[PDB]
Amino acid sequence: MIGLVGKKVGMTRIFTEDGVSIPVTVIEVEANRVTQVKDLANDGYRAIQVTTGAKKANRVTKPEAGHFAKAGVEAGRGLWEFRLAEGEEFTVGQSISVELFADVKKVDVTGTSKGKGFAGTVKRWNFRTQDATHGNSLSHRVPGSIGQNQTPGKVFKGKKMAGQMGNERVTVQSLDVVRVDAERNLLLVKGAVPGATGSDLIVKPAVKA
Amino acid sequence: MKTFTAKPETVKRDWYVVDATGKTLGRLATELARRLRGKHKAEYTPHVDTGDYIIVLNADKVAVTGNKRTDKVYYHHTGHIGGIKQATFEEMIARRPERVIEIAVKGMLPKGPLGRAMFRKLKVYAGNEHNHAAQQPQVLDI
Amino acid sequence: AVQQNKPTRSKRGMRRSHDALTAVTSLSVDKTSGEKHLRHHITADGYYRGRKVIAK
RNA sequence: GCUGAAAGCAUCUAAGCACGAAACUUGCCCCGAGAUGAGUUCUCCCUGACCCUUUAAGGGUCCUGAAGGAACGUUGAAGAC
RNA sequence: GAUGUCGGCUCAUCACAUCCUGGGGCUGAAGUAGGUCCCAAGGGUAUGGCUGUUCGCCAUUUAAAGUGGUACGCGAGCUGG
RNA sequence: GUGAAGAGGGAAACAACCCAGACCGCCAGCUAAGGUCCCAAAGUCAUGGUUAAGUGGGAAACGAUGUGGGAAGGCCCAGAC
RNA sequence: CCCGGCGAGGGGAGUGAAAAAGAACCUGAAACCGUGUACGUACAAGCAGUGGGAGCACGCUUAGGCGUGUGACUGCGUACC
Repeated sequence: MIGLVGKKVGMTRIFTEDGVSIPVTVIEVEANRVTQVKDLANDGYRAIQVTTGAKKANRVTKPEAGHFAKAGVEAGRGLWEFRLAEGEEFTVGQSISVELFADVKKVDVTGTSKGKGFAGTVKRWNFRTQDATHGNSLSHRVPGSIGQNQTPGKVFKGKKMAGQMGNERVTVQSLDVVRVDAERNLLLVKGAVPGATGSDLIVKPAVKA
Repeated sequence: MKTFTAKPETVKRDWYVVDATGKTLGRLATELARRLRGKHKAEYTPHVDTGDYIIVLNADKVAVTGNKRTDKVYYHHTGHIGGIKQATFEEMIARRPERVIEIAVKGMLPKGPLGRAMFRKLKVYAGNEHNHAAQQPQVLDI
Repeated sequence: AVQQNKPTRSKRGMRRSHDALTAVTSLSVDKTSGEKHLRHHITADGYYRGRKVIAK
């Protein structure tokens, strides 16, 4: 079905009476307000635009204010879309809570991974380090050869080289749902999820199933 | 007496609609390229686009002789070392039929900035309906 | 390591298309002394937001 | 393999029909409208007055300066810049 | 009026005459396990002792430790036995 | 014989092959090799056949009720296959 | 006389036939580096030209449809020794 937008509160653990420690990620899922409904007739595809959280009035631009005003909902900190599975109906202004995850047992968590900045091949691509001794000359962490001789006479596209690492969209699949606290607007999922504390997260039912 | 040369600012272009159902691919393509380049006009100029706008309908119903419906292979390279990807005529028609006629015509047009300009005047639709009624296209039997 | 051909004056100019300097968009005017100054910086006379912070 | 003639039979094939693999196209993840074929949807802003002339996607003066953006400042689990 | 030539290291990429995994026909195919041929290149495809060695022998692993092309790939990347 | 010391046209590109030997000018005509569906100048020319393999547009011993043409022969309404 | 650090270097004034003869001084070429104007240029691939050629600007012209600059697009075209 549709997903929800939450915030990565942090990581903790849950102790079970059987004596098992479950590493969990605390996700705060406040009510998601539907800001726009898209259909085949007007948009060519079925989806719902939702918002969550709150934004300062002075920081909300007039174009953004009008979009929220049309749906009659308070301005949030962003907008996200979820496709409808041919059997879901929603109306603008509807509030979607974390209660819909009560019977999923597995979710897909998407977020922006931590940014490592400019990373070398050893860190970025797990390249093997060359000898630290035995005559090595300024080539301890250098990539080494990056191609073949005249025959190709070039470097192929997709060659693994140093560059930006992290700070990109990442999805972790098939994470168990440990607890669904509707009153506290909390969702506990076993394992770690991409991104740092306070980063936006998108939670959807597991697609692999 | 200098030979007459067409001028792009005073060249007349007409609109035509062509039905591709049951038409041989290559034989249909040659006529489209011929008219797209303006070779049928007495004022044809090699360096000026004197062709006509042509709308092609029912592109998914084009016909090919022999076993070309399953043996003709379209090759293209993505640019990566993996690279070569191929699709047969049947798959192209099922996946996106318009490219079949577009690819065929593109190969018969001249290569260069002017050739690309000529290709812009070709409109291909998979179905039997087009949204160019405002241009008053004229039926062209070819 | 070194060039095989001499780059043209055109190539040199295109590389310098990003070397142009950016002038200050505008200067702030002090409340009291009415002196032009860089925003968030004290004036040459020692004023800042009409306070006379430090002159000596 | 089924049915089935050419070839009274036989025959998986010529018409027709059903199976069949980590290959192929999808399904999963990421990028993606410079996709110059530059797409779609929602929302927001601007509703002056004259002059010149080779009189048109023309030029200029006065008034006006919106939505928004940028700049600057405090900075970030963002970052070589 | 120079195109650095073995091996190792790092990083590879393609071919299929396929080493493993996948699908099949025949078998002097009971089963298990094999033999041979056909299809298949998606992914995967040892660490050490000796020697500069590639190789090879040996020890012990693995589903398998494939065969080749790429200036016998790769010294304006390293090494210099 | 050509290149060397030879341009022009053709063979996609291709000194030596094919056509043909450039004194200069022309926005005139006829031809050679080679060509006439489009890129690209000229036949989607006419008549009678062949091919179904994209053969044409890469190749052998050898294998095969592919298919066209030709001259004979065996057995057959005493009933053949 | 003026700007400037009682600078450097300039702008006036004055001398001279001439100061664009000012001592970095007769004449003042080319490479090379700038400012201004016209035109072209951000979907287009290669010895950068050549043949064709629109548009724009400008000078003509007893409209005379020409000259000059630029060169969208297009055929051909791999420097010299």
